[PDB]
Amino acid sequence: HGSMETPPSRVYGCFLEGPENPKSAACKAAVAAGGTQALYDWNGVNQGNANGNHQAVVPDGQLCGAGKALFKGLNLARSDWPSTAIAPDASGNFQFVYKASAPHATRYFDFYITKDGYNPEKPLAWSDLEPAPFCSITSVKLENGTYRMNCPLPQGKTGKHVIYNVWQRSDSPEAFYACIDVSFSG
Ligand SMILES: [Cl-]
Repeated sequence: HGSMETPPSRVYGCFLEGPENPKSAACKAAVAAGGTQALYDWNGVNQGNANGNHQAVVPDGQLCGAGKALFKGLNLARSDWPSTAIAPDASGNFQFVYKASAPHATRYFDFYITKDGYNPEKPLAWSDLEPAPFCSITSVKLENGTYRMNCPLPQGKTGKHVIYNVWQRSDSPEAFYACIDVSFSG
């Protein structure tokens, strides 16, 4: 269990607004569509039997909710999901921070990115992501309840995008999924 905290993932950002009084238009709409229970369970956007095959278990149009009815409100095809403007530091990497509320032996954290031109009014599909991840982390250390992971960012990517993070356990077939709304500078 967990989700991305740096930058905040889509589900965790809405939880942090306060499920009883969402502020952003998108988080209000998510609560209207699927209830507060999705936000209370922000750390549980999983598929139990992924086993490294995520397209088997996460349908197109439902990536951010991982194909789960509980999380359908995360799938709204809106341009206003709150985003974080990101850039690498002077090392050339960006430091992701994952809040690991139930730490587990890890096979990988994979990071996918939306294709150039992706229109957020289109429901998010796997084919809207480049087929190969831009960053694949196979070794993580638990530090203060988190994984701090250094990734290069996708080169030449501009504007508002979705990073789709996949955490595959190595001790279980279960995986966790975090859409992360970001923007890249020119
Ligand atoms: Cl720096």
